[PDB]
Amino acid sequence: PFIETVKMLDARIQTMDNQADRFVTKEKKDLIVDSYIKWRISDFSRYYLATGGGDISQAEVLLKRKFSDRLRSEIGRLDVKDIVTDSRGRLTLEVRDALNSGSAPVINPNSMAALGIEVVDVRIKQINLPTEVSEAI
Amino acid sequence: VEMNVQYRVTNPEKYLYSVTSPDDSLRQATDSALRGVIGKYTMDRILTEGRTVIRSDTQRELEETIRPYDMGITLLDVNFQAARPPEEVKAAFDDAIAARENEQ
Repeated sequence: PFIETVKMLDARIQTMDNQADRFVTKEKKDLIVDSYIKWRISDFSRYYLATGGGDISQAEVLLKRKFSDRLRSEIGRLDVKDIVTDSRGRLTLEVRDALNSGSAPVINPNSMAALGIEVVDVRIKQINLPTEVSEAI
Repeated sequence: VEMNVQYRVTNPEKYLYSVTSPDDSLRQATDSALRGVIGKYTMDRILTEGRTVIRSDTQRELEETIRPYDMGITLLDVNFQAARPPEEVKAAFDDAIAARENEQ
């Protein structure tokens, strides 16, 4: 008593959804993408240290910052037809692999493994067009 | 253009007794490095193809820039967020796409 405190971290998979945002394809075709990510805590101590106080929002912020970068870098090389016709989720799987294992038993500092976060699935919910392009279609 | 930079602090004596407000100095250095990197490359490559070399150059430039300061800060990740053109020309981009559709 009065010496040891306890902090609780939920090991259940957390779901973080991203609101509508615009991405630029290889032909400057603007797209509006809705996507969600599912993540779990790998090392509870490391996750508690990396995010001040173990707050979920602080980790979600870093996850947003990295996921946006990797997703934009992957979309930049692709056609809008390539994105829509994609059914195996190859780009999403590559984004997940980049998020889990970064670029330089060594752990890259920019990887999510350097934090206490493991990304288990990345999926895209809907791909829309700007209202002008939709009206033209 | 926007950018996010995530960093850690090591050897706190350097962080405390070297530069006044090391975070502000790092922010200014990051802005300078981003300006320098974007200056060299062209617009379309920045928009679509260079989004990987832009970040790679920016991180190296920031690391080289903050070296003389000898701050305690170590760099984890520099990630490129968005390079959208201004709204006024965004209207023209949308008009060009609509022009393709009208051509069909």
